[PDB]
Amino acid sequence: HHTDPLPRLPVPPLQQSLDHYLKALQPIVSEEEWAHTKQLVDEFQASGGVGERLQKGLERRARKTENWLSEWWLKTAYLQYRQPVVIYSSPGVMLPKQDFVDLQGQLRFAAKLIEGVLDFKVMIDNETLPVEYLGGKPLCMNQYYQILSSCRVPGPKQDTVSNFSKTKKPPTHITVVHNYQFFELDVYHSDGTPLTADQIFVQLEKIWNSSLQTNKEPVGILTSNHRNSWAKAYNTLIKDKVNRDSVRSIQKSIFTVCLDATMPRVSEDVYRSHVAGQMLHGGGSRLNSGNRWFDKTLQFIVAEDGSCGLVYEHAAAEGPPIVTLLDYVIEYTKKPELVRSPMVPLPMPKKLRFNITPEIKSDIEKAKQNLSIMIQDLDITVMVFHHFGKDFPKSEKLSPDAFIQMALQLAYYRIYGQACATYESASLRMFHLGRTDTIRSASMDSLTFVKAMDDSSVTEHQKVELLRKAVQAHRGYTDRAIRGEAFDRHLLGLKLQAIEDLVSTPDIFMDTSYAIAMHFHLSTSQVPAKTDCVMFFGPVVPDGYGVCYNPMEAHINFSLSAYNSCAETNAARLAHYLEKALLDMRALLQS
Repeated sequence: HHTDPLPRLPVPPLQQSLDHYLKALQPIVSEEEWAHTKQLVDEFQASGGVGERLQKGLERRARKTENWLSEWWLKTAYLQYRQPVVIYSSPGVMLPKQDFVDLQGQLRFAAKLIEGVLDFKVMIDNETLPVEYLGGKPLCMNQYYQILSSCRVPGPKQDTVSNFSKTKKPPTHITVVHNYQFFELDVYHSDGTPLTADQIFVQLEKIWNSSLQTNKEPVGILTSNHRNSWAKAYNTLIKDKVNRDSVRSIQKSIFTVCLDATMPRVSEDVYRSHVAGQMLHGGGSRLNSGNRWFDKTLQFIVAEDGSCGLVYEHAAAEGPPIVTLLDYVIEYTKKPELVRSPMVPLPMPKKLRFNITPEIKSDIEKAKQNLSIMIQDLDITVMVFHHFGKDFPKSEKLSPDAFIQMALQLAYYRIYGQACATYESASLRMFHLGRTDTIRSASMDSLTFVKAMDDSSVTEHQKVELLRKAVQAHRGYTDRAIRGEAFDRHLLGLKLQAIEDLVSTPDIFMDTSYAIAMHFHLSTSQVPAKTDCVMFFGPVVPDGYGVCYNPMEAHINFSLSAYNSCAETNAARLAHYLEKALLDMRALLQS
């Protein structure tokens, strides 16, 4: 017995997407660039033209696949993306600081966290995970079944992803890494029952004491390099039988727990921002960066000082499902243990050794150098907006997410003096195997709003009208995007369909306007969670920002990133303007 299958991802009508595209370009391209683009768009959609041919191609594809976009998206967005996954692909999450003060407290928490994941896994293994709903409609739960017991695998041309959860005899162990040393930890007894918290704690003590050495080679840091470099080093690494066995154990593990060293001197108010760095990239070659396996889909991180969080491989899922799993786990850690497994002898967790040769050492050194450059160029800040959360916008009958997005547009305009291509993730989970699509936060309504907000010749009454119009318009774009009515994925599809049809790239995609539209100076995402956490990721362009937030009832946790190589961007500065924009908007509405 089961409810009806989810609707299939739709292909939107050609003219609808093209009209929306032209409207989204208006505030971020010049008048002449727009005029030229309109010409190209009309050429593209002319009767009997290229556009209609590609459109029929996608409609055909939708009739022959479970989701016309799923395979293409996984391939183009992740598997064929060759930049390192660290910072540029794998999002990190920071949890509230834990109160443990000694090793006992640290390991008790790590054990509870582990037990929590195994509890969640009961639903994955039995396919009994409850279906989530949005606006009365069921959502696809496929992403949740890709998180555990999975791992990305480097390839010379493109990467692949392995999921061992439904094999003949699925893995029964996690992997724990401490001071760069990996250990295979069975978390189920011979009869298939769990280890309980007490038993896991006992095993973690053994692992801890078996890895006190701090001068081992950080083999794991190899996973942080450019995908072509890692594919090369990976092939070399697994030539040795022992190395291959160790790599296989790591790849097959349910998940990985990283027992981190405490970061450098605090340096005061920059504590939260530095911990975010620890969760996203590890902090450095001499830190915590080698205490990982970035190909692993799920890595939980627990440091000695109480700083905790996770970093996940992006090919498997989106932010919302990841933090939902996190919420479940954290909630579990707060409940009292009800049943302790019978006391029985426990084996010694197996240390996964690596035989290092000069070649491998050389690859390790190159990986350390590459990552150092990456980390030094990352500018990340975390800001807790304590003034209000979802409560205020709701009291004004405005969508909190749309309110926040318009505040960001205002902050950006106040710094730059112009609007910019902006991306906000939309979840397509109402559809079978749906992932994401784009919400275009920069619009003519948002532009009109930001231009009038600080104009002393405009009445307070008109500023309020323009503000509400921009917020409501954004919410409109949001709701349509979630219903599969946006246009960005559709345009990508038409582009990929042309490749499959052996036709040259249509002019609309080689147009200056499209380049501008796809160059997101602001790439954003709302990732709500019950736990007071925050997610973060690096910008998608050298001169852009990455902005992520978790709106709570009375406050909002924000994450903002930028690259130091671009002198025009600064995360802390944008954060400051964002804080004032939010406050100014509340002040205007409340008057």
